[PDB]
Amino acid sequence: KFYIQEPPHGSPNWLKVGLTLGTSAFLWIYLIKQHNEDVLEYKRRNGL
Amino acid sequence: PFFDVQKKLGVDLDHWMTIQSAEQPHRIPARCHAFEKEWIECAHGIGSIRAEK
Amino acid sequence: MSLVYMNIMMAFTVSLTGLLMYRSHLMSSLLCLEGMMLSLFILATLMILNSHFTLASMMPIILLVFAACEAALGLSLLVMVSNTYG
Amino acid sequence: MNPIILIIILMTVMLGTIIVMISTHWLLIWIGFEMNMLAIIPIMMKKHNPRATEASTKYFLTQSTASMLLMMAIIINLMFSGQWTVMKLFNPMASMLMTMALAMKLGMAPFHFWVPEVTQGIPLSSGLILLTWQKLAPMSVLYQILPSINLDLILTLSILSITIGGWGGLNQTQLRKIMAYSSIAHMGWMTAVLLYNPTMTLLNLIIYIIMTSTMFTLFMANSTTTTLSLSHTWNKAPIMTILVLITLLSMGGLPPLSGFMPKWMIIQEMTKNDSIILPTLMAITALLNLYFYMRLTYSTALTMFPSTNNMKMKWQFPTTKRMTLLPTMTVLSTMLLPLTPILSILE
Amino acid sequence: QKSASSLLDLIWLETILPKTISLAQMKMSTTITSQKGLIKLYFLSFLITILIST
Amino acid sequence: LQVVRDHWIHVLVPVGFVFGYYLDRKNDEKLAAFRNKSLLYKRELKPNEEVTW
Amino acid sequence: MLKYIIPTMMLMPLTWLSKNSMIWINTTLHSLLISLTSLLLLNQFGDNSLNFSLTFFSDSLSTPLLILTMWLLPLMLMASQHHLSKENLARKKLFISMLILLQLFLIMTFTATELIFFYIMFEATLVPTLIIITRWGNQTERLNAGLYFLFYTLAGSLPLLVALIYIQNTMGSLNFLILQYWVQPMPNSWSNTFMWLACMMAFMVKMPLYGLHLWLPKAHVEAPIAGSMVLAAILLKLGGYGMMRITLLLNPITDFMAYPFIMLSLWGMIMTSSICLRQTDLKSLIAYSSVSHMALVIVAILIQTPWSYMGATALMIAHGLTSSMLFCLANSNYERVHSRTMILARGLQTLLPLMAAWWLLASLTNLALPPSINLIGELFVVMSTFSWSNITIILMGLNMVITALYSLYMLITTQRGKHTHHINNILPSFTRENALMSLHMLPLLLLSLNPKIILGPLY
Amino acid sequence: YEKNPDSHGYDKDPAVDVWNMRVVFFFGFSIVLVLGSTFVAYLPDYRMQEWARREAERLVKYREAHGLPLMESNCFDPSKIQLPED
Amino acid sequence: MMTGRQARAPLQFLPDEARSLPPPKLTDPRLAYIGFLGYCSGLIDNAIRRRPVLSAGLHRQFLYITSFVFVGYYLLKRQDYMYAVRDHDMFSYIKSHPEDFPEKDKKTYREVFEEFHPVR
Amino acid sequence: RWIARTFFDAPEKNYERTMAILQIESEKAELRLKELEVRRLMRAKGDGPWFQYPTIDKALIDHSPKATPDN
Repeated sequence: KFYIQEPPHGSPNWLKVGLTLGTSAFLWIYLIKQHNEDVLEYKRRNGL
Repeated sequence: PFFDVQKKLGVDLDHWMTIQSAEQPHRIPARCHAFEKEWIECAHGIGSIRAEK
Repeated sequence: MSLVYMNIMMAFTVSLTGLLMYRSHLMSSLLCLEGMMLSLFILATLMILNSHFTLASMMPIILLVFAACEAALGLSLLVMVSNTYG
Repeated sequence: MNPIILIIILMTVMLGTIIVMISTHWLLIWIGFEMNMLAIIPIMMKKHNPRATEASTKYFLTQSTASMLLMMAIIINLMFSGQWTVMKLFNPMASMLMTMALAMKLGMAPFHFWVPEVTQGIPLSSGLILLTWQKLAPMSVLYQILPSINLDLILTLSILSITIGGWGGLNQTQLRKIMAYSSIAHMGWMTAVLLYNPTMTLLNLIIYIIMTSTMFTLFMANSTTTTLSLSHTWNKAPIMTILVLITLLSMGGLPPLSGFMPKWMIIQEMTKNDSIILPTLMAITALLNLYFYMRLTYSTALTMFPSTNNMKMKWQFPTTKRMTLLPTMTVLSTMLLPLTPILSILE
Repeated sequence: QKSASSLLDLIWLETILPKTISLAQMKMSTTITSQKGLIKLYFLSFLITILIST
Repeated sequence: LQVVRDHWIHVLVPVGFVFGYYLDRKNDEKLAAFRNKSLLYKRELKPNEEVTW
Repeated sequence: MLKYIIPTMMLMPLTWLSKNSMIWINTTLHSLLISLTSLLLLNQFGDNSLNFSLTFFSDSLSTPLLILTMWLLPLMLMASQHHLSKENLARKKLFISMLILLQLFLIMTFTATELIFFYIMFEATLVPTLIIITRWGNQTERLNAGLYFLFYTLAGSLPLLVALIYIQNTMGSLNFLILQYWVQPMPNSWSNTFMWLACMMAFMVKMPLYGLHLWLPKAHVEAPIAGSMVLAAILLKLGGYGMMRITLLLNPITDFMAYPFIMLSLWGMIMTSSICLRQTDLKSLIAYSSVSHMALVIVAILIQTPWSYMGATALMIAHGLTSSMLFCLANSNYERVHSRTMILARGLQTLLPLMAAWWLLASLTNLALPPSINLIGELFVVMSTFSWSNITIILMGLNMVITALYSLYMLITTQRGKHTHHINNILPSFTRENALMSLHMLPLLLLSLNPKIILGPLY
Repeated sequence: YEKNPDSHGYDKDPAVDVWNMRVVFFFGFSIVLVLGSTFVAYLPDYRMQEWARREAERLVKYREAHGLPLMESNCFDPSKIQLPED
Repeated sequence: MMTGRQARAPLQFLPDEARSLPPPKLTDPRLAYIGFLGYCSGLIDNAIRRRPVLSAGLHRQFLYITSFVFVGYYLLKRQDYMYAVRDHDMFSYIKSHPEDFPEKDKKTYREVFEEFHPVR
Repeated sequence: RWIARTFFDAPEKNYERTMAILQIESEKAELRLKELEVRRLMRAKGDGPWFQYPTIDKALIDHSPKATPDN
């Protein structure tokens, strides 16, 4: 089995997955920070 | 979905050749000019719904 | 709308009915289309130059340039169609 | 062909349509149409078989003459009290010729004669780019010029599109043709609502684009020009097929699937106004298109009865054929009905 | 009961007979390029005739 | 208890019922209005109760 | 209600992720555990129909029907195995998944407040069934009787959406609570004609009235036993149910408009009740039986006396368990010898001496035996219809005699008179068969003690 | 025609059957039938009708003891009501 | 419709005015269902590539889900903006026009007459 | 006592809950009829915000002093 070669998707590429998880971190934490700040300024638009 | 970029970016593209009252190359009045001036003066800020009326 | 406008419109519609109601020769189709296109050139010219609306005088020029680079396309497709059969 | 030049063409098609959307001047919009034709003739014909040449011609004639008729209407606008802008046409007649013109630009009832033919002639990718992208410009113009539209015309052209174009496709075993007639039906809807609440028109536009998108993309996955090809793929791999069928039912507007959403909202904002009879007159024909498409759903089963499923055609090697964004649009056209409070995001 | 059942599927067979000869409403197409093109052009000028008075 | 890993398949739907039930109990807070204000039922709030339910 | 919506949705991945050979165990187990809380659902009290959330609520009728559904899944799924018990895992998990999703949309439908949510979830209920019976139905020529079956539904079943949306924008809210209290009389004329006729015939396609009853027999002979217990134990009660609710409006209209349909159901009750006497191929008998009892239901719906509803709903539930079970008998007989034809084999009092008791017991429960819930419902319905017309009892009680005759004829010639002795296959019973039968009858006999659960909203 | 050798025998293929009958007979016969049957056997007064009995008793006793005729019809007092006019 | 409102500042995705509207909470069932929609997305991707699904879905599935939560989030925000300005427009045009929309006093059932055909 | 207190909710809770849902969907229905009235009226009057079809902008009229003869 698989004496032929390593078909490209067969073995992982650890640079790509690193970039993808990069996008996960950047995107997600950016979303959370967006939430917090919009809620904050929303609090400013009104008062206690 | 008609988009307006050219008002957003602040650039004139087709607004110059648009209507007869625009600044001409060396300003020469159009035949019906003044009446363009009054039709657009009347219909300017309104919505073409009651501008008709 | 004067007269000349009436007449040029009748030319326009002669070209258009000639377009739709004859499929025999293709060059004839493409032609009739192009003649109609000419009639549009004439209209825009006569009008614009009737109202002395100067800044818009391009409409004959820039309307006429696409009378060609589109038409040329037309004839190229005509040749590539003819060499299918005949 | 060169792998650059295709980018330097498709870039110009995108550009042209962007100009039809952006410009406030008539002569420009007319130019945008001219560029979408000029640059869309090379996309079709990509492979040099004669079918694409004759079909690309039948596109070129009616499309170009449509453009010219548009110019005629623009000029008649210039005759009657006139200036060059994008706004309500001041002539009832200019509006008439312009509704006919934009009725050729995109397939409609008197003018639909070319669409099935050209859609089967040209290849797959040209099929995608024909039935979706070029369909953005004319609606983007009609949304603008609607105030002067004579109601009776566009209502007519809409209905006759649904009746004729929808009723068609029955004997057709080809795919590209089916996609054409369905395009004409969704046309009949999008243009039906156009005068009442154009928001829904852009809605059925977008949903429709997703629909034909996943459809053709699947036809690239399993390369299939016929239903027989669909069944033979069912015995090659199942999943792509059931995606094709489920997306076809979504193309029929079946209630749980997302294709039912434009029909349903169109029925609201259609029937809160006075006329209730016309929507039903559309929904009948909608059922017609349905049980045709469900004939195409008895194209399949398991413990099948004999389809003559052949051989050689088990394969040990997966295909690498690159499918660009299939999944997002597949789930996005199946699952979307549990959304749409989101409707208003569109406008 | 065979009368009401045979009349029920005979009437539904009159709808599929109306689908059989409704395929004729599809088969009313003569598949001729000199038919739907020029007839859609003439009857299209009859859409501007009906639209001329509509 | 950690040994549920052995039985892990099973615990799912019980957590389902618990989860949905707690979602209804919270939902009542959003539906909460007219708490003492309905005409049939009016109570002077009991010394240990600021809420009927 | 949401506490009942999650656990099945969680019951989906329970199926999908699992070790092979445990799927039936896991699904059955947790599904019965659902049934417990389905039995929790009864708080219903006093006057106001309980309302769980502003989206969907439950009055009485929804509660018995719902309890019947959530009870019916585990028994259904329990029954469907050994119909196959050989396949790739994907077939099994696909099938159980489909039954699940179907149940989900059913719960949506019965609980649904607002009639458009009811309608969307309505056809969304119809699709999974279709996939079930068509994808593998044992497919005699397949008949294509799933698909244009869906056309029998939608053909006239779509325009009720039209009529609805009309009701929407005229009155505003389609919430059922506020559609109540705002309902206003609608005079008899031609517009209200096409409307009333729209909604009515739209649901009347589901519970087959004698005109349309060709719908059921083929679709129900082609159904795998799971799809059968789905179909005739529930999917008719959807039509009759929605009928129950949308008859709220149409107040005077339903008289002059009702009368022809009532006539057709009173005659077709007898006709169908007749044709089901003489047929072969047992699987059809119980089908046309369902057509008969459902005709009786429609008769009960149109005449608006409360008695009519009490007997009606009682007949929905009792006929649900009875018809369902009796189907499952037909199947348990079918695995023994592959026929579907009644007259083929015989005996089974000698052989399978226990399976007798379930044949007998179930047939009697379809014979309208006095303590049985079937006779409670049928009885009150006969009372209502006799109140409406002093004359109609000739037709009603004539249905009593015929229903007696075929209901007790099925009990024989399958089950009695000789062993055909060229068989030599049938393997005695099972524990599973007894489990299924028991799980059917035992509640149907217990309900014959405290029925006030299953009698309708008016009580 | 697969049948079984009927080594013992039950629902499914061997050695899991005992567990199968255990879960279905237990959760099916034990818990829901007996447990549930006790639940809905006596649950709180359903549809309120017991309360209806008590309230009926009290109210009737009052109606006789104070001499008012019970059950006056007229679901709403004509003292407060208005009537349309011809 | 409404293009006169938002054609004053064209191609504003959502305006500086929108921030006075409460944003959707995280756990808002909509965008969560969008996350599920990314889950079935990635599942159908792993069905497309012949790999058995639940494999490779460590990074992929998360990429999908987070992406749809992102996009769907912004979409919901601008939506709630849209209905906000809609309702505002209604009420302003209500108040500014007494004649068009009359306020009538709703008389109680004490004055009502109906037909109400009983059954029998 | 056991059943009622642990598994159910008082006719209180349910009852007033229905009072609240009837509030909600009540005022909704009302305001729906309102918006149908509004949008019904707007096409006739064209007054308010919803229906606006932009005319040509007076921003550029070129007020400048021009060739004298006239206009």
